[PDB]
Amino acid sequence: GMDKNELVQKAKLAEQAERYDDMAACMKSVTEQGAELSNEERNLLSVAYKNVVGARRSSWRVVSSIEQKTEGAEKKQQMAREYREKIETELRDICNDVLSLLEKFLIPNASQAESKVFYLKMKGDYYRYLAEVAAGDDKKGIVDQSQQAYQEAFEISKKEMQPTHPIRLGLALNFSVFYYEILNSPEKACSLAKTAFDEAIAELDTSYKDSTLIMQLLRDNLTLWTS
Amino acid sequence: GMDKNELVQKAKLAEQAERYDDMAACMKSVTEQGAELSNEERNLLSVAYKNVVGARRSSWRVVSSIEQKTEEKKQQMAREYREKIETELRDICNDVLSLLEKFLIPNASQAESKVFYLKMKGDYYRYLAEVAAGDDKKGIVDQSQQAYQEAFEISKKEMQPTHPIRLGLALNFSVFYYEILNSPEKACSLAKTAFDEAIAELDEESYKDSTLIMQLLRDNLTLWTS
Amino acid sequence: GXLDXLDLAS
Amino acid sequence: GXLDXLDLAS
Repeated sequence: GMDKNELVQKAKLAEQAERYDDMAACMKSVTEQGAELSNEERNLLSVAYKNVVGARRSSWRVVSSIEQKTEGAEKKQQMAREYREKIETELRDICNDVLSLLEKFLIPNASQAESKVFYLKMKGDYYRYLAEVAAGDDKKGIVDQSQQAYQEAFEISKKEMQPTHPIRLGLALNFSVFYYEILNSPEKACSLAKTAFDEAIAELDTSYKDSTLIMQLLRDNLTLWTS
Repeated sequence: GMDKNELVQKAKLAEQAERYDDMAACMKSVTEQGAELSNEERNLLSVAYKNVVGARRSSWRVVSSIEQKTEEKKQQMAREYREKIETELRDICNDVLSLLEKFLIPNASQAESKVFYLKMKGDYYRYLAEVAAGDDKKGIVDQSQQAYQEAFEISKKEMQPTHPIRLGLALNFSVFYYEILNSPEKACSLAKTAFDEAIAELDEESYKDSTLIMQLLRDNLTLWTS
Repeated sequence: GXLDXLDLAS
Repeated sequence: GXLDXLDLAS
């Protein structure tokens, strides 16, 4: 029993104190009240979750790897598996919250293209994270939902946003990394990223420090990936 | 229920994964089996709690000072959030202090260990002091002081002036005099005596660490003469 | 950043 | 590394 402003203010407090689970529980409730998030509220929800899920992925990547490199001890390699499993389920829960928030509230309520694209991209990111950690039975289907969502995002951004809008460019960045690291299609990763970099070069050839940072990241990927 | 070797192992995994609450839970149980902790286990317990106690203290410093800088229903909310953080913090210290009372201090069969765990009891009370209501403060503070004093007497009798545990104890204890007791005279002579006894002690291999504590001591001395 | 809400890959 | 454990009050 707390009101939307109060929730938003608590979220900012939690953000400051680096308490992101708190910050996420706050903005999850704001979202659950059913009204379309302003830019400010959407950004706070994104921040919270990016940090809440990112601590887990990072933890996962470490434990998983230790489990790869533990080849010998019959137990040393079971405890690491079990610990990976606990972390994975914490992670699957986090994505499943977010994905559900997206499906029930954020996408259906988005009145503007920029926010549609942002939420769709986020749905692509969060399925991507579930794909990372899926055992191959449900791993082709999660992978499809990721692509499906990034594709929808890409469609709208191509129609409604400037090639240099940072949300469109971040979408191209994430989706091209998806192609390369998840779907193993280096040529699809490459063409997406080159065409997004070139289109953004073309429209500027006619506030862009942020756009520009993303253009560099796409470029860096390109040169890494042709190598 | 997993055995000591298992919990230690989970604890090292958790440490790498940077999941310190997990890391703490493990070392809590290990300590609770009641055998004297090895060095490595003592270091694991300390790392785990230091991180689980630091994330809160840092949070409290931030929220506490947003509450101060302001004046509003915004101020009630900061305050309630401050109190919520404090209660998580008190919990962590009472767990730590209780592990020290029931296990670590009674079982420590080497001076070095005793001094270390006593110092630690002084630190954890210093932390409950930073955050006391105002009525139990004087009491909490006595406890911190008593534990640092006990640790101090053992470290004079039993360890070399340059031992990094003795020196770290001097450091923390002098910060307690400065920041918690409000006494800068006591803070200074403590920091100073410890720094000099260690210098005189150079006629002790091999701490690049023992020197680090020494620089921190002198830094404080320079910061406290103004 | 302005960019930390975009959850950028790499 | 080492001193990290000693919870130095800096």
